[PDB]
Amino acid sequence: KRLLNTWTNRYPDAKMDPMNIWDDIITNRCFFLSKIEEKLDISSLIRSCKFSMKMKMIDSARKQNNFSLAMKLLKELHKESKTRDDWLVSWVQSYCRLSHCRSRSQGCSEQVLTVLKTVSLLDENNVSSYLSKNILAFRDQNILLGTTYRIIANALSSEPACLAEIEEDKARRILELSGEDSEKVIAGLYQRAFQHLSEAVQAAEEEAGVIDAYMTLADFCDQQLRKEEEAYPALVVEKMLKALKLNSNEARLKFPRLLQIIERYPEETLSLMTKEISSVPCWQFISWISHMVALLDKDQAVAVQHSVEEITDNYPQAIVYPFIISSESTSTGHKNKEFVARIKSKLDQGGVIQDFINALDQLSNPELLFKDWSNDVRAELAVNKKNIEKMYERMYAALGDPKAPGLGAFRRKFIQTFGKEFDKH
Repeated sequence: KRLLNTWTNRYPDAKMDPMNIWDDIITNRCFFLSKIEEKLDISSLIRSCKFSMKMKMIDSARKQNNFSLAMKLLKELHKESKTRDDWLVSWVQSYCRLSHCRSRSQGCSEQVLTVLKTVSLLDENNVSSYLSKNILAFRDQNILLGTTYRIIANALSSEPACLAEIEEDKARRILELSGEDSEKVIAGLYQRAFQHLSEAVQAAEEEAGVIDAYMTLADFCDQQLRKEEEAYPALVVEKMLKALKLNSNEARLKFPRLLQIIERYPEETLSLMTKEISSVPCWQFISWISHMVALLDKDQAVAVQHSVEEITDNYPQAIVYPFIISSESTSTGHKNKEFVARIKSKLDQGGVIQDFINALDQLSNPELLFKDWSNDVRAELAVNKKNIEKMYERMYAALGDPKAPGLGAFRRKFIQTFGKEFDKH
C-alpha cells in the first residue's frame, strides 16, 4: 500500500480534475496514514509520502493555474522542508516554478519583489545538495536561475522605470550585482541567464529535459536576435539542430528560423551546415519541402541540397513536384544546376510524371491559356519579339500545332482545328 498510495494513489487526473477531488484524495491519504500508524522509520516513511503527495498537489494546482495555491500548505512544506536537504530543495524548486508561473501580468514588479525568492532561496545552502544530489535538480536550478534572470531583464527592457526599480532596496544592489547602468545591468543579466542556460544544457546532456534546455536556449537566442534588430548564433543553432535530431514538432518549427539565421549570418552556418546530415538524418521537412526546394536554385547552404538529394533517394515521391516547380524557376550556381541535373536524373522515369501532367493538361480549356497570354503579350509589350516569340512558340506547341500527346479528343481535335487559327494571324 505504501507503494500504491504513491503518486496521489496513481495521479487521479493530473493537470485536470480540479483540486477539490485532489484535496479529498489527500485528506483520505493522510487520514489513513494517521489511522495505520496510530494502531501499529515507518512514521518517517509516511511523512515522506505526505511530502510527495503535497508536492504533487501544489504542482498540479499550479498546472491548473490555481495561483490561489495551498499557499498555507506551501508554507507548511516550507517549514518541514528543512527536515532533509532533498525534500528542502524539492520544495525550493516547486516554489521557484510557482513564482515563475506567478509571473503572469505584473510579473515585472511582483517578481522583483521576490527575485527568485532571494534567488534560488540562496541555494548555496546546498547546491544540488552540494552536488551530492543528482545533476537533474542541478540543471533544474540552473533553469530557474536563467529563467528569473531573463524575466527580470525583459521586465527592465520593457519597463525601464519599474516601481520596484524605483523602489530603492537591497534588490537594487543585487540587481546591479547580477547585472552600473540600466542597459549594462540588463546586459549582465542576459549574460548570466545565458550562462545558466548553458549550464543546464550541459548538465542535461550528461546521462527529455535535454530538448527542453535546447528549446529554452533557442528562445533566448531568438530574443537576442530580435532585440539586436528592430557569438550566440553558431552555438544556438547547432544546439537546436541537435534538438531536432531528437525529433520534436516544435524543433521542426524552428526550421524557418534556421533558414533566416543562415541568410543573415551564413558565415558560421557554413561551419554548421557541415553538420546537417551528421546532425540530423531524420527524414523530415516534408512540410518544409518548399523552403529548401526554392533554395535548391540557390547555394546558401549546399548541404541542404545534399540533404534533399538523400531524401529523394529515400523518397522518390512527394519531392518530384516541388522539384519541378523549382526547376520552373555562376562559379557556384553551376553547382546548383548540377544539383538539379542530379535530381532530375534521380527521377525514376520522370517521363511518367511528365506524361501524367500532360494528360491532366489536355483536359484544361486552352482558351484560358490563350486569354492569359493575350494579357502576357501586353505585359511584354510595354523585350518585344524576342520573348514574345518564345511564348509564340509556347502558345504554338499548345495550340498552333495540330498534334499533341494524350489520347483525348476535344482538345486533341481543337489543336488541329485551330492551329490554322493560330498561324493565319
